[PDB]
Amino acid sequence: MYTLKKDYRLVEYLQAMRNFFLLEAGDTMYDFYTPIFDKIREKEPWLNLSYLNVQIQEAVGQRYPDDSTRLSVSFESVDLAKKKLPVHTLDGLILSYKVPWPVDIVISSECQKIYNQVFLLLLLIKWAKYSLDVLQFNELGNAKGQQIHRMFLLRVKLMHFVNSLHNYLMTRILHSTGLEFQHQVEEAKDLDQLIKIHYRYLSTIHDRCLLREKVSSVKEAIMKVLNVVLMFADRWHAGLGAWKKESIVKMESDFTNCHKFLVKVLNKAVCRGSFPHLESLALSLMA
Amino acid sequence: PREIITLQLGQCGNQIGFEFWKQLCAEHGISPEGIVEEFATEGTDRKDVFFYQADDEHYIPRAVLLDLEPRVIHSILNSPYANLYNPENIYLSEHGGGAGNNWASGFSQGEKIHEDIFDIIDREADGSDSLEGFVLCHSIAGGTGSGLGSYLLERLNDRYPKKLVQTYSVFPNQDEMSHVVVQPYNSLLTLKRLTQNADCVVVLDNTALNRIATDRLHIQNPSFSQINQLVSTIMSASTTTLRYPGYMNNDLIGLIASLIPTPRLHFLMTGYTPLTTDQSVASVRKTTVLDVMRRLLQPKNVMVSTGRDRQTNHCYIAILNIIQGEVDPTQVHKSLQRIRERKLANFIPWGPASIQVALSRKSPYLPSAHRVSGLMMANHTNISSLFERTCRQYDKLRKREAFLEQFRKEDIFKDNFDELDNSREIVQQLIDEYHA
Amino acid sequence: PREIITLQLGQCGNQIGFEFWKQLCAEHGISPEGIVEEFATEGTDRKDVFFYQADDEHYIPRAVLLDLEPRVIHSILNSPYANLYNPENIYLSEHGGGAGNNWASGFSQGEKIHEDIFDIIDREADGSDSLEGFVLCHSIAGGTGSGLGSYLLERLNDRYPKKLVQTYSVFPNQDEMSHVVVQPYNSLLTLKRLTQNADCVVVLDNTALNRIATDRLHIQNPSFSQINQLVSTIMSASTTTLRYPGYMNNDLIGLIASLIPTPRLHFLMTGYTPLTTDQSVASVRKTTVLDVMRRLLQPKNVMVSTGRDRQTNHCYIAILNIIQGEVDPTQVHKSLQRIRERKLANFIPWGPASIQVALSRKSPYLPSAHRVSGLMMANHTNISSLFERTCRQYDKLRKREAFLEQFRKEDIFKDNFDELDNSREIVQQLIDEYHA
Amino acid sequence: TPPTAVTEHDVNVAFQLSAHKVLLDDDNLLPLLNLTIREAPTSGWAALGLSYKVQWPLHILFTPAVLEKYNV
Repeated sequence: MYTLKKDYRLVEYLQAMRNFFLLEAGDTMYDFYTPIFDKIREKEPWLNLSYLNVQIQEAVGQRYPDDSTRLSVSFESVDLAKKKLPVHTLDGLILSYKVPWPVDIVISSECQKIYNQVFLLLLLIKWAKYSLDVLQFNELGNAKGQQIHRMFLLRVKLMHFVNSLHNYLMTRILHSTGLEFQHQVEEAKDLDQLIKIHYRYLSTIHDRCLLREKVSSVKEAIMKVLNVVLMFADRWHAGLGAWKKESIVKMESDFTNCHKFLVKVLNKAVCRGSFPHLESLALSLMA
Repeated sequence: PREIITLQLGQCGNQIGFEFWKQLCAEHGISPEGIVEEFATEGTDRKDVFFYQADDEHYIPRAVLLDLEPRVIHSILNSPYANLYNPENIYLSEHGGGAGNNWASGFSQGEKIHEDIFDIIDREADGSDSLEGFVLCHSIAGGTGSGLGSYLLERLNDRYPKKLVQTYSVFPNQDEMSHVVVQPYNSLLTLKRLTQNADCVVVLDNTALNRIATDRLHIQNPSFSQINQLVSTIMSASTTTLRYPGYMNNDLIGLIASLIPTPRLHFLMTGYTPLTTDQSVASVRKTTVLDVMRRLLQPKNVMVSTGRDRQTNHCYIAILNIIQGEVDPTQVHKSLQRIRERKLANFIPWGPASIQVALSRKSPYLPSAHRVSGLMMANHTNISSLFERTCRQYDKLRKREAFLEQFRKEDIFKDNFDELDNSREIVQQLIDEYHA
Repeated sequence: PREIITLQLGQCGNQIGFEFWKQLCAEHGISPEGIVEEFATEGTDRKDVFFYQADDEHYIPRAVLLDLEPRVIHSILNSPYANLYNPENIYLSEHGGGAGNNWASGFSQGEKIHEDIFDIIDREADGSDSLEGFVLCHSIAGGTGSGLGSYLLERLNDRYPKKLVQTYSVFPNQDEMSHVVVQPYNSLLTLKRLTQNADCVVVLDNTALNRIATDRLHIQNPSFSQINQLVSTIMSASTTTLRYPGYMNNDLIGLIASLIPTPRLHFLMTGYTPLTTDQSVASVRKTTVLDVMRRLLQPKNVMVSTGRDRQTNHCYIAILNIIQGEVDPTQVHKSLQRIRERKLANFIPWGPASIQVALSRKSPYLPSAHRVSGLMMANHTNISSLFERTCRQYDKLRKREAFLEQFRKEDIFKDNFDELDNSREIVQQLIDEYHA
Repeated sequence: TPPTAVTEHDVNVAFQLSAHKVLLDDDNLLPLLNLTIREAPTSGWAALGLSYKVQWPLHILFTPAVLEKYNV
């Protein structure tokens, strides 16, 4: 570890890829996202591999923190692999962080492949929370009526759930892992043990974020809320007419009906042990 | 990227923004004329979000300062912090103004200097190709900050429609009405522009300043030299997620989006506890985060004159609790655990509420990396008590035949007084209707 | 949790509660203006049960003090224990009152300051979401504590119906009737409110005070400066299960529930032996618990003027024997072994009796962790001798034409004198009927 | 209710907030335990328990048998 600290920059390579696609850095990955999300809002293709590979060039050079800008020039995390399907089922973008030797013995390709898919869901409520942010600044897209206040009765029931699902859930899974990873760095002595504490780190990152490489009820509670946000943003990219505001409160009554339906499923997943879903239910009862 | 242009305007708005820029150099580790410390880039990871981006590592402030009175700017150039300001962005030497004390003065002076007021402040707009917005650092007291500030809330609404507007405006003092008597007229004319021609405000009461200025500060003669100390810290406290590297709500359109329930309901209550220097000798024993937010919801640090017995029928909807610097984040979820047991915030019965807590590391400095700081951005529906206070002082003055013949000689031909009265009552009725 | 609001009221009720709060700082190891000792948390395991809970480790007293006479409060602020009291919870500086000496004064002043008397004392009620109750630390002597205290026993019965009411009320002196002559009138008017508008009382006789004040205390001229010494210790003695960590009857609704047989029978006899400082030199040889409760049932420490030959036809029903501090609990069941052999308490022939003994550790202090203390809370049916003493002094005064024309000019139109006489005889008849 | 498996975690965080508003003299003495509870007999009372786990070598004085003897 004398040689893995001064000759090589082993833990500095780790914290940079955690800043790349676990989003511990500043507005680097923010300023990547909002050009993409403004491109979505005008129905122009963001896939488009080439200009997307340069919007992520401009991401990793942002904020100049000197642990990722020098990795932007050499050993880049910029190379993104896309899969295009005419059926459009299991569509997938795959970003890879270039990792050097002998760090690549620790960081396997399957190691970053699952640090890939946690970014696929972390950017996705980053896609879902910031959709509810800019649309609130868009401010009543039309500009009998008078259905706007009753629309606002159940809009902020779902605007606040998604904002708090990425504020308090994330800040408990980022701090508890970042404090226990610093524990294992304080011990750190040899190569075979550094691999094991990194493999037990991802399985914690798993259990923190949701759980379950197989089917459970918490992904269904996720992807239902995702369809609530998708039907929300598609509704607000137009003017509000006479009967159009009646369809908002018709959808929003259903949207809180399934949101409450998936809260009562979440209590059963919490009394079956001790979990980070206990903290997600404590978030949802405070919601 | 995230560049904001501050619009410092008026007799009081220029002085509260003068020490706001003076506060920023002490925490960035920089000097207004040079760079003598290396703490600016290793300690602070982002500096070009309020300053202009560097040409010689000289972070120019993105500031404009216009006022009719030349007295506020003549107390600037002799101070050694004015060389950081530029004498070509706003004015050169010997800038003047009106005579002058009227709301109709600056309201009529906006369209006679219309060519020059939209020429040099737009040169800083195209410096960044993604502009954040505009903050009007203006005043409500007097006719200088209230007369000209109502004009720019209209013409910047359509020329820059996709930009955030939100102001840190200070409320005037309502103790006696001898030196000024035009206070109910110029305040309500700007308050109409703050709701429909402006998205959000940050209220700052004057009668609540001397409640705090004699609380722990221990002064006998209240001077104007203390009004810049409570104001400049909470301004830099509000951008700690924006200046220092944060993750969530790290933009000004991030924080304001999660607190506004609806338009014309945007008046945010502010709170800030730590202002005493002899607390420093006992913060060495690990003073925790579990005791700093129990006193935020307790009405002690508030800067809003409101009723004490009117909080039972009013309900909080959005409350922000910002911790800074050393947080000890293994117990920050423990501090939010104790919130539901007391229910110190009354919750709205129609919808959910939210207690949002966030953190960011402070400046690499000894009074900053040692003492816990708590910034509050509340939103409570008892804010109509100030609107009932201003309206009861407004209709009582119009029955005394005060400033109805002395005010309508210049550029006022019709009675626009009830145009401000009904729109103020629209705010006061929709607040109580908002909790069904 | 278990927060009690004390209602200190009257000329005598304010002075007996002033040293009651002054007694609490010497045993909690705290100062009224600071925290200089660390004995407050390691030695004492519970402090926020009578004090308000801390904001800066400053345990505010949950106390209110109203009186018509400003003389009792002007002897407070010069003492160094008044900075612990707050000048915003009750009154600010220069508080006053009536002229004033009448029972009908404070009875009529309750509904003219009705808005202010139910405004600032209710701010301490919602501090804890589970309120214990109210103790009226008032007086019967004079017209100040008896006139206004009868009003709050009615309006707090329905506005706060689910709260415990129980008072430590002091009885007036019946030696001569020269300085005061209105003593039979204002006492019986409050005594009716103490039985049907109040659940329990704790009687404290005045003629039994100077029986003890010349017993072991050795004074020649009886002053009012000795009335606070017997009273403030037994007040803090009654909450030793409640303040210090106990297990059974550790609440105020725990102790009073196990002693009251029925409503309108709640007058509890009090006893307290150790009051001498030269006993300290011989308690070093393990003075036991086997001798301290043999003298409690022996009528020597009693604070109730009762007949000596009237205890054969009267029967004890509930007797409390509280030991404090060093108990040596391997012989506390040995002390209760010797109770049945003497039968010093006459037992009721219709039902069972109970001798309840309890213990709690005292303050970490040298006069407290060395000397045994015994607090008695008896309930004997010879208490009608005081009610026969007050009633015989009541009907004798109405035949002398005393205060029938001087008392019915203000707010009294009908004869409510026999309304107090029959209800007092209802208490006196149901006591003797209670042992069938 | 009849007990379900989520009521273990719910009664736990309730004992957390209850011992926390009391102001124990040691904040870290509070989360040293959790609480445990049967399947669904009729009711949650008289079916609940406590797990206070123990550190280094004090556990030779407290075998996992006899903490059930304290918990019962």
